[PDB]
Amino acid sequence: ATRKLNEQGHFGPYAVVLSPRLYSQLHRIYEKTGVLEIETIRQLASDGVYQSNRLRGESG
Amino acid sequence: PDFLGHAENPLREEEWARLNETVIQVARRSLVGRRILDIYGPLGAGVQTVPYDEFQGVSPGAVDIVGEQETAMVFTDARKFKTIPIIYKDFLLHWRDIEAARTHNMPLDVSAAAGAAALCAQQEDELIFYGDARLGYEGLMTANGRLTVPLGDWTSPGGGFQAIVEATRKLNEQGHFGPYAVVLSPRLYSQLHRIYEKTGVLEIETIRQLASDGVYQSNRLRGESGVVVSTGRENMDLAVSMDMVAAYLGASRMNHPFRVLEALLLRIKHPDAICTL
Amino acid sequence: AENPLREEEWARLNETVIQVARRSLVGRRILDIYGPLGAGVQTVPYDEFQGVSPGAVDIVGEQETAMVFTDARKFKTIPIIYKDFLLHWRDIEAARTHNMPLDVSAAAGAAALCAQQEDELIFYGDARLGYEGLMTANGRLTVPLGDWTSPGGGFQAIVEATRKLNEQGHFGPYAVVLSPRLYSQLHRIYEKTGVLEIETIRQLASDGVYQSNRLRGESGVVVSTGRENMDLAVSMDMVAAYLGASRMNHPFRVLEALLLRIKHPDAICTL
Repeated sequence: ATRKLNEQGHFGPYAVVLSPRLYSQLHRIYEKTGVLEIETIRQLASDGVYQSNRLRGESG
Repeated sequence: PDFLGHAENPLREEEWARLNETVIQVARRSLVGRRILDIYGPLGAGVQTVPYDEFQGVSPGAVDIVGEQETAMVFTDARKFKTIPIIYKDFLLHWRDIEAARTHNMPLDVSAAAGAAALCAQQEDELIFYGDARLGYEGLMTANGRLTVPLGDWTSPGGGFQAIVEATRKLNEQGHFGPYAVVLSPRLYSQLHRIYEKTGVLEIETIRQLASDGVYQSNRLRGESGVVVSTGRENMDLAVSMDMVAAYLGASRMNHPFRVLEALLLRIKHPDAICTL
Repeated sequence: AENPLREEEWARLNETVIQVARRSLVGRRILDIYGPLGAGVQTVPYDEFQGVSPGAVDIVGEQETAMVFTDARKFKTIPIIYKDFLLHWRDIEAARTHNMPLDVSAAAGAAALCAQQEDELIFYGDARLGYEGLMTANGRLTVPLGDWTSPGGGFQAIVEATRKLNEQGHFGPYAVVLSPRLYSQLHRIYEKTGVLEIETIRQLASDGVYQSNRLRGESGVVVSTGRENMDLAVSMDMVAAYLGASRMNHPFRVLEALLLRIKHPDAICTL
């Protein structure tokens, strides 16, 4: 998604909104070493990764 | 010209302060109900009755260019007020112990105070989580419209997540979603607290991220059950008339028995935000 | 037949005893004490337990349920624990003129022995005299601490101990005391991701996980740190006193007067 934004010449500090199912289940803590997968996504986004229960099941 | 008699309060000021501090702190330690819920502020001793609003409403808001929806949400027939009970225990303190704590060995012992207040809070949490038919009250695991969902999948390495997932799905089906909070029985909670789910870390971390208001433990619940609720107001409440406090009943044979008071009543203003086994 | 030391040396001796005490006492970091009652008292009141009275009457007005009180009133005698050492008059004179350390190694040894005896007393009552031992108490809620030396080890036992405490309606901020063998070997750093197993146990307990080399090889306990559950009646804190000169050599004795009164023996788990 970030490379598709950048290809379109539209970048910056991104933000992410995920459905609660994923935003909970995404805590697959083991990426490889010690850091939460959601934490590394947040490092990639740099303006938070929020959840909103109003979204559908598998969307973000 | 001494301790004997049926006089008023025997305890001095600082002793009263220590008694009150002990009951308050052991209450704060032992209360799990008053964390998942939220309380209508202390009304006072006098207030014996509080309103008990009717039931659910499937009426949502609406947005139009010019406000004409009329957004009705009206109670229909009555209001069926209810009354606030009381819960208490005993403080059988010896007179010789009080006498010793004046001119002699003086660590005034109030262990019975902490024990009695712990029992009182346990009974109160039993009240919230289970109504008693004698007073005709409603309990979270015995209300009407609990939106039941089977569990039938624990004792497996990872057969606990999908139960709360299904509970959340059913709770959102009624158009009632928000910050969920879960309360579980002791053995169920410990079993949930087991080793990695084979897809990350301990299951309770994922469950706590999914709930967003914590997973709590209650010994007072039955063996193999638990609930998930919507923590906001406009859905549930805990009307408090007066918080835990120790008061002097009377004079026993020669001792002094006390009693700890607190008047609480749960109000399920919206019995849609309850889910169980 | 006199009084040997002046203020400075007395203060140094007392400070050394206090330092070795506060270093070696493990019990004082898990139990809170009943205020120092003075040397006068020798007896204290005792527990209240199995007060099975729901008190959950929950009726407008009030019912007449049973009040909670001591199950059977009785008393216990506060022991005295002491260690004796010796000093030489020539040593004092030398420390007064030639050099000025005033060697107090004997005092440190005495304080260490006294503290070890005290901790053994707390973790094991004296069977001959007859007291209550944390690993020999009645109503101990034993839980099998076995099947360790495994990836998922002490966690599976601590969670079971906590659920047994909570089932008994007795919870709060727990504390854990483990034998040194385990408290070292428990550092099986890999739970799954990055956090010490002892660190996650400490997160579960929330009032420390201490070790005490006085325990046996494969034993450990978990308790509820609050008062009104466990207590430590103190009559006087560890202090050094003078036994009177004999043959010009000055003896000395370090004293402590402690007794634990387990009010609510429901906060116990063992092997």
